[PDB]
Amino acid sequence: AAPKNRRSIEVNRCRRRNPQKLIKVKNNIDVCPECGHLKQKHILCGYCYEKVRKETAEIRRQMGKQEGGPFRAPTTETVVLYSGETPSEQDQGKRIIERERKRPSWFTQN
Amino acid sequence: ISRKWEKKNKIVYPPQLPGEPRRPAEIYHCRRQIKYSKDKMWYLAKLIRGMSIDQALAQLEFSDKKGAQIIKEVLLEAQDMAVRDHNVEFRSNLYVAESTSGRGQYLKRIRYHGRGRFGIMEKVFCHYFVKLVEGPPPPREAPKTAVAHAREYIQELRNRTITHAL
Amino acid sequence: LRSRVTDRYWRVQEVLKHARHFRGRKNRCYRLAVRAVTRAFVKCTRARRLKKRSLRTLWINRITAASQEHGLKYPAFIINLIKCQVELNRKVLADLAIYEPKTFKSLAALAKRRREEGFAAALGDGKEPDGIFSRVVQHR
RNA sequence: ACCAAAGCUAGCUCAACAACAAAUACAAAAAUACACCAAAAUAAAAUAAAACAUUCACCUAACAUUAAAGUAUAGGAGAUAGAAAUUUUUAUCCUGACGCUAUAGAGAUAGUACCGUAAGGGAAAGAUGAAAGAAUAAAAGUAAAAAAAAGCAAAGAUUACCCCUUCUACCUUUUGCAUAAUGGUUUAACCAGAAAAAAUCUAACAAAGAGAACUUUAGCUAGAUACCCCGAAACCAGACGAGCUACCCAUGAGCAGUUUAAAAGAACCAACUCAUCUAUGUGGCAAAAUAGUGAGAAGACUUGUAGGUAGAGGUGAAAAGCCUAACGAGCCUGGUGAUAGCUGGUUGUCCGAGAAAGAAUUUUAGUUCAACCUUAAAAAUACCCCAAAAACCCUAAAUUCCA
RNA sequence: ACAAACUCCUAGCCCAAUACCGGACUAAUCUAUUGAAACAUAGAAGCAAUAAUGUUAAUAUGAGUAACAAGAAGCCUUUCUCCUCGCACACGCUUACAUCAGUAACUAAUAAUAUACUGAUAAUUAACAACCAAUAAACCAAAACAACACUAAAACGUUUAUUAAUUACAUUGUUAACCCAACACAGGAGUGCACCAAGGAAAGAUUAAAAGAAGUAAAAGGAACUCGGCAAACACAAACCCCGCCUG
RNA sequence: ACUUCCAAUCAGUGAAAUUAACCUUCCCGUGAAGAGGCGGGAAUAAAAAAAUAAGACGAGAAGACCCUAUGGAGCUUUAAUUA
Ligand SMILES: [Mg+2]
Ligand SMILES: [Mg+2]
Ligand SMILES: [Mg+2]
Ligand SMILES: [Mg+2]
Ligand SMILES: [Mg+2]
Ligand SMILES: [Mg+2]
Ligand SMILES: [Mg+2]
Ligand SMILES: [Mg+2]
Ligand SMILES: [Mg+2]
Ligand SMILES: [Mg+2]
Ligand SMILES: [Mg+2]
Ligand SMILES: [Mg+2]
Ligand SMILES: [Mg+2]
Ligand SMILES: [Mg+2]
Ligand SMILES: [Mg+2]
Ligand SMILES: [Mg+2]
Ligand SMILES: [Mg+2]
Ligand SMILES: [Mg+2]
Ligand SMILES: [Mg+2]
Ligand SMILES: [Mg+2]
Ligand SMILES: [Mg+2]
Ligand SMILES: [Mg+2]
Ligand SMILES: [Mg+2]
Ligand SMILES: [Mg+2]
Ligand SMILES: [Mg+2]
Ligand SMILES: [Mg+2]
Ligand SMILES: [Mg+2]
Ligand SMILES: [Mg+2]
Ligand SMILES: [Mg+2]
Ligand SMILES: [Mg+2]
Ligand SMILES: [Mg+2]
Ligand SMILES: [Mg+2]
Ligand SMILES: [Mg+2]
Ligand SMILES: [Mg+2]
Ligand SMILES: [Mg+2]
Ligand SMILES: [Mg+2]
Ligand SMILES: [Mg+2]
Ligand SMILES: [Mg+2]
Ligand SMILES: [Mg+2]
Ligand SMILES: [Mg+2]
Ligand SMILES: [Mg+2]
Ligand SMILES: [Mg+2]
Ligand SMILES: [Mg+2]
Ligand SMILES: [Mg+2]
Ligand SMILES: [Mg+2]
Ligand SMILES: [Mg+2]
Ligand SMILES: [Mg+2]
Ligand SMILES: [Mg+2]
Ligand SMILES: [Mg+2]
Ligand SMILES: [Mg+2]
Ligand SMILES: [Mg+2]
Ligand SMILES: [Mg+2]
Ligand SMILES: [Mg+2]
Ligand SMILES: [Mg+2]
Ligand SMILES: [Mg+2]
Ligand SMILES: [Mg+2]
Ligand SMILES: [Mg+2]
Ligand SMILES: [Mg+2]
Ligand SMILES: [Mg+2]
Ligand SMILES: [Mg+2]
Ligand SMILES: [Mg+2]
Ligand SMILES: [Mg+2]
Ligand SMILES: [Mg+2]
Ligand SMILES: [Mg+2]
Ligand SMILES: [Mg+2]
Ligand SMILES: [Mg+2]
Ligand SMILES: [Mg+2]
Ligand SMILES: [Mg+2]
Ligand SMILES: [Mg+2]
Ligand SMILES: [Mg+2]
Ligand SMILES: [Mg+2]
Ligand SMILES: [Mg+2]
Ligand SMILES: [Mg+2]
Ligand SMILES: [Mg+2]
Ligand SMILES: [Mg+2]
Ligand SMILES: [Mg+2]
Ligand SMILES: [Zn+2]
Repeated sequence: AAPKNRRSIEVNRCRRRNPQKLIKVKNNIDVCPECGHLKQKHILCGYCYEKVRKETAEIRRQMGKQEGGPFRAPTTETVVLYSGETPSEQDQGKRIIERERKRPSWFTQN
Repeated sequence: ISRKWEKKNKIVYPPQLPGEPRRPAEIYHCRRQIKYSKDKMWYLAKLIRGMSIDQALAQLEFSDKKGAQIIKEVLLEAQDMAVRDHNVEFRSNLYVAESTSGRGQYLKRIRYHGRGRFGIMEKVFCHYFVKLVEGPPPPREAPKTAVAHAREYIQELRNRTITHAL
Repeated sequence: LRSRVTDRYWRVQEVLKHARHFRGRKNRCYRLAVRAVTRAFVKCTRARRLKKRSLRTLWINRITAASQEHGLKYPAFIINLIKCQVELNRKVLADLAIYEPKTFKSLAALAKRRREEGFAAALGDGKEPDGIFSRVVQHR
């Protein structure tokens, strides 16, 4: 089937300016209490999840160094340490990762 | 090419006579030859119109279209020039006055088909224009009430003449 | 000596002058414009002829309504107004019907009178009596 | 507001006048070893003759110019072709332009990109300023500014956009088109009537007129008035093509297993070759494919490199097959603005007057005569038309002809 | 009564039309004199496009539609999950190859980043391969694991004689992800060894409508379907005809 | 019945034939003889997305059929002229 006539710009304005083809205004946007950036109500904060992600990457690098090869992985629970910290007895007998950065405020001691 | 919009920042006004209304700052900004198409860019431009700059930034930020990152940078640039190069107190005081897309120049290429037929494929470019004005966003127009309509109707019944009659 | 047409701009402008208020693509493209403009002028001149019958229709209706109000139909009213030797336009008559209702009821009374005079004259079956409104004046 | 728009130059027309050095024909761009060299035979047809066979200017040569003359002649005596005898001509110097401005003018900024194996085809484009060793907002298409019962999209109008009321898009083509006949998305730039025999009109001089040759019983001499554009299939000459495919000639190379005394135009079944049948695909993944399924598979077998035969021909286990993604006869450049009684197109305004088919015709899709008609002129009667009058057996409406 | 282009009335510049044929004016150029800002008398012409499936350039509509692509997770090259036209040479392509750098936009039919875009710089090294004598004379005697044969009668040189510059090192090919199909084409491509030791990803993200494509399974029945048992089958077998003899 | 490619929604990039203008209904008449446009009636806020193919004598190819050009060509012979 081939179109029988060129459509007028009028008909096209009608079709493609329809309230359905318009982008809806998202009403669930808020600010995150920490960094004060924008985030959607049901989703994690992007900027927070970033610093979390970076730190996870680095701790995984150092614990990649503590492991000798590809298939070799620890049977103990792991506990990560920061400058100035010494292991509690609850946490001893476990694999320990030592890090230069003083323990970040959002990551707790527990 | 035509450059006009950019030059709309070069107008210098006569100084203010005493106690008149302070004419609010107008800032113009454009971005030429974006790799986006004109028609897609239009929807973004339509979305943010009339919004305060913070709401516009909010909307754009979470939107999916690849035009969103583009119009975002353009609004940030606009805001920075609004406080720096012109003088605007209170940088959140801006609202979007006019937002629009024009078509840029296009690239032309071959598109092969089958049985040795070819279509002519046009690589699309577009410009994005935005005018910001310092002040609180203008009020959105409320849908006509029955008290409005009845007033129109009466005003019309009362505008009649006896025609061809004198 | 090669010659080109330099002034083509004003040639087009002269036919687009008339094309501005049309809907769609006729108000831009010179073809569509030319045709729709010729159409427009033809109907212009036909309308000149029509509008005289339209206005006269309008008038006759208004005279009919005004006549109906006083309980007399249109043909009766007109004929009898004529048989009284009163020559009035239907334009002038319809205008009297609207802006001078008193005078117009005077007219309708006249016509009705003249008509009853007619019935009485023709049914009476004698040649002698001239109803006061049945006399016919020759001008001097 | 975008996209766009504007310059005046590069150069063209037409006419007068008259970086070596080395390397190269080995498979050009490779210093160097035994050969050979070198060659020539009418131009044809398209087309005119309304067909087509004899015939058809120009197309090779120089001979020019004014005449003799479109004359003598030559011609299916048709179409058309066409002399000479004899006559005329003062020097150079004195260059330019009622020639084009970037869709023009050269094809050209180029024979380059690119397209072809090859002969061969063959483009597009530039724009500020003294200085960049200073940084108009006017085409279509869109945006600013989605859309509210109804109907060729307008017009008459209205206080008022609609609402009312009135109207079968435009060309072409036909007896007749709203037609559901053809054409066109829209904008810009380009894109189609040329001739002077006879005639009419305006002037010169006139028994003559023309700046030579001629014509003259009012004529001569001068001016002015005139006749399109795009399309075949074809045909003829000369080139270039066998890296595809047809068939050969060289020189190479493959064919495992299984069965059988066997390499036997034998079996079975891979690689390899074909293309049966179905479904997908149909501007595809592909200008012939993919998936399944099939035939053959030591032979008239497949396949590599390199030669050969060329269009009035080649090749053919004849399908009128194939000969470079159209073969009842290749492709290219010439002839070539081939020729179309056949379509299709043909551009400002306004006024006068205005046509319907009797003949012949390879004629009936066309022409050429008559009749009607248009534009000028000269004149005298024109239509209408009462008696009277026009055939012999019967024969209506009515004709013909005239004050 | 209402109803026309008919006919009155009031004013005029005072009565329709295709083919063809007469008239009057004028748009835009250029040239003669005037004119000076748009000019008016003449003379001239490439002298006026709403229509040729017109030509070129540019824009729309169909349409943001058809269609296109990147296996997962991480510590960023490390494991996994799956499929198998792999490495050389010949021919042919010409820097597309290598390193570092840049990617707003150009190439990739998208991104990320880069063997394919841009710039700068580099690079394949001869023993392999190309180039590389003549003339006389003897020699009937196949390749086929070659004993010996077969019919279709089979490619290929040794040795003797006569002369052959005699002297380190000549010259040239050496990359690649590649070539012929307009494409960074589900296609066409010779040979030697390989079946992986080598190569590679069928899904951009979802959702699980119809209709289409491909595949799997099916109660009872088993050709009742339809031109035909075509396609498909847990079948794979038999028989009869016509036409050609047969492989081709 | 169920899987996979398509599929529909989100994000990139982005073609094709076609198109007088369309503000683009139905019925029965009419009409160049089969109407969305004419006549007489009906019906009728406005726009999207998804489907189906009855119509638009739908789209593609200036019909390969037929006939007509004082158009072509190939083939065959006792066509007519003949190297
Ligand atoms: Mg396009
Ligand atoms: Mg000129
Ligand atoms: Mg009148
Ligand atoms: Mg002829
Ligand atoms: Mg002829
Ligand atoms: Mg003929
Ligand atoms: Mg000749
Ligand atoms: Mg040029
Ligand atoms: Mg080439
Ligand atoms: Mg415009
Ligand atoms: Mg209406
Ligand atoms: Mg009609
Ligand atoms: Mg037409
Ligand atoms: Mg007809
Ligand atoms: Mg019809
Ligand atoms: Mg038709
Ligand atoms: Mg026709
Ligand atoms: Mg059409
Ligand atoms: Mg003459
Ligand atoms: Mg005379
Ligand atoms: Mg001939
Ligand atoms: Mg002929
Ligand atoms: Mg050869
Ligand atoms: Mg060959
Ligand atoms: Mg074997
Ligand atoms: Mg066999
Ligand atoms: Mg199957
Ligand atoms: Mg077999
Ligand atoms: Mg067999
Ligand atoms: Mg053969
Ligand atoms: Mg045969
Ligand atoms: Mg045959
Ligand atoms: Mg061919
Ligand atoms: Mg012609
Ligand atoms: Mg005859
Ligand atoms: Mg004819
Ligand atoms: Mg008489
Ligand atoms: Mg009247
Ligand atoms: Mg007339
Ligand atoms: Mg012209
Ligand atoms: Mg035009
Ligand atoms: Mg067409
Ligand atoms: Mg046109
Ligand atoms: Mg579009
Ligand atoms: Mg669609
Ligand atoms: Mg899709
Ligand atoms: Mg993939
Ligand atoms: Mg090689
Ligand atoms: Mg890209
Ligand atoms: Mg070589
Ligand atoms: Mg080589
Ligand atoms: Mg190599
Ligand atoms: Mg191809
Ligand atoms: Mg996908
Ligand atoms: Mg389904
Ligand atoms: Mg199924
Ligand atoms: Mg099954
Ligand atoms: Mg079953
Ligand atoms: Mg059956
Ligand atoms: Mg049955
Ligand atoms: Mg049966
Ligand atoms: Mg079967
Ligand atoms: Mg039988
Ligand atoms: Mg057989
Ligand atoms: Mg065999
Ligand atoms: Mg999308
Ligand atoms: Mg509608
Ligand atoms: Mg009828
Ligand atoms: Mg009907
Ligand atoms: Mg869809
Ligand atoms: Mg349909
Ligand atoms: Mg229609
Ligand atoms: Mg049909
Ligand atoms: Mg035809
Ligand atoms: Mg014929
Ligand atoms: Mg003939
Ligand atoms: Zn946060």
